[PDB]
Amino acid sequence: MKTIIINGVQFNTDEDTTILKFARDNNIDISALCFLNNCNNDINKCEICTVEVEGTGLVTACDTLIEDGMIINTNSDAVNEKIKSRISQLLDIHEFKCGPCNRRENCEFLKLVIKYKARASKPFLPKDKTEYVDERSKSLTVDRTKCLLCGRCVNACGKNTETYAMKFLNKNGKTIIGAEDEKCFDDTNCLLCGQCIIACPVAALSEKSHMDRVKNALNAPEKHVIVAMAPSVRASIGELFNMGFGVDVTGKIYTALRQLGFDKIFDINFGADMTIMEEATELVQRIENNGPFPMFTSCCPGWVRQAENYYPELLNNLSSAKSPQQIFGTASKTYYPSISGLDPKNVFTVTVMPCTSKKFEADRPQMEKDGLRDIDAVITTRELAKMIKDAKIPFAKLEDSEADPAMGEYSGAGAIFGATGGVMEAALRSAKDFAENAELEDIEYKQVRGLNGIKEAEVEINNNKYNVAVINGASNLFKFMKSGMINEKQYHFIEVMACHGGCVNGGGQPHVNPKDLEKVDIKKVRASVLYNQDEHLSKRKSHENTALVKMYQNYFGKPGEGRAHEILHFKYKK
Ligand code: SF4
Ligand code: SF4
Ligand code: SF4
Ligand code: SF4
Ligand code: FES
Repeated sequence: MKTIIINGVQFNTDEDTTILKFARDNNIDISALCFLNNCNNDINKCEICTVEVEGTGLVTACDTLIEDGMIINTNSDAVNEKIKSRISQLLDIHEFKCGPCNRRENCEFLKLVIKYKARASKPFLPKDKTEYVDERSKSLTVDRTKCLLCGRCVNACGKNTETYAMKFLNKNGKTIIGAEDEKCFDDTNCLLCGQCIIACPVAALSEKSHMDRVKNALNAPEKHVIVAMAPSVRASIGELFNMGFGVDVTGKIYTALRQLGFDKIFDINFGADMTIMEEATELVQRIENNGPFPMFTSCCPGWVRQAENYYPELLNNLSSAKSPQQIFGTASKTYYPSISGLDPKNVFTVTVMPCTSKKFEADRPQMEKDGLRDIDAVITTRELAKMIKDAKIPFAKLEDSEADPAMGEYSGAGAIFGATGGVMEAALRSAKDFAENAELEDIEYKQVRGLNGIKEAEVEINNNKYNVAVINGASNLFKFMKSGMINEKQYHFIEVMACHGGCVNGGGQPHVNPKDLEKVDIKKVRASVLYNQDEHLSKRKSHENTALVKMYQNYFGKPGEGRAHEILHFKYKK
């Protein structure tokens, strides 16, 4: 075995990890900053993980591997001053205004300021922040007075998407981060997925706020404000109210939304059953006569932008059904005004999403019908948590309430949408029933579920064999295509999500912090809430939702045709 004494404490091990990863497992904490996603900043490291090992001296723990004769120093003095110096040097390029900062109660730099008791030199107060700020994007915002240049957003974008859309740039003499040619992210190959925000330790990267759109709508006398939350929100916002991980808070969120002043409390899972209603019918129509194959999902805006910027020839193969957000939005300006006494231009639709790319989607020019936007505002999970906290709603102690039924009811098929393989499984439950005109008992497609990057399965429909694939994350779509895996058989239906794990690990989700992220498999525990909802729901197929059936029979007619085909669809030409 190898045998090391870190700070005079005895440890023998048959593990060949780094000093930082051995220490993380063994309670002895070493501080770190640029290390994340099994990588550090290769080009000018932050050196917060400095330790000293006798004989050699000061090394960076996040990438120095343990040796059998080591004696390592953490608390030390020469180590401790090398690190505190580094933090103070970052405060020289940091605007230290915690509160009103959106990262105040979970920062991880404020935490390294009070632990090492570091102070700037000259505190950094730019009189004009314009040059540092970029807010041209519909999904992402940058404030470089908070940027530590730790390279975490660049490495996270490369691992998670492989687009390398978040780059290190040379502006004048300085190094900044941003998009291709310091352009607005929307005008580049960027997917607006937000994984760079999730990797950022500070408030340098944030979602484009839609807080004032919601605010103004709630104070506006004539506006009827509709709110509907995504599948993933109920499996994750309780993390921000110190309730833990994998806690189902569906009922608390409906109550909280009533206390914020919303007029109707609906849900995007109703919209998810609507999308399956259209898309599963479209899949049956593509199986009747030979395609076009493959039909791809078109509900993830990060993926839609990936197939626009990188695979434009696939745009025709995408499902014409609108994403749950946008299909719900079209119906909230048409169906809901006809069952309530309202004029559609006084309805304002707000969604709560685990995603920043949803903001871009809602704001797309043609995502409207004669002046009325499908969706008027999209706030992330972190933004809903902010506005609950501002109102002082005692979230953890709220009584559970139910959604308003007409557009808030949902089946278990819609419920699993927030996990990778969720849309695939939900579409197959309805597509197999529609094509064979039966009510099938077996509905679990466990083989398309889970955290494997590329999952496939063979499905039998009408005693014929069909192949389906599930692409977990945008880096895996590039691997699927470039590998020629797409060509090893004829695929009939392919689900694609841009974020790894699915929407439960989207770019608008609660931050976690690495010394917690080490302990919890966050993609699995957030997803388990949703799968448990499906398993305990009596309706587990989209077409069985009672409020959905009332809407289609009384207002849209049959799926995939006539009126349903008119307004609940969107095709991308460009
Ligand atoms: S990013 Fe962190 S350290 Fe910087 S002002 Fe905000 S809360 Fe404070
Ligand atoms: S939003 Fe996604 S594709 Fe764009 S820079 Fe961030 S991680 Fe990269
Ligand atoms: S934007 Fe955030 S993650 Fe990216 S280099 Fe700056 S501080 Fe690091
Ligand atoms: S996987 Fe979900 S959270 Fe991620 S970009 Fe797509 S729609 Fe957004
Ligand atoms: S955490 Fe090790 S050099 Fe940055």
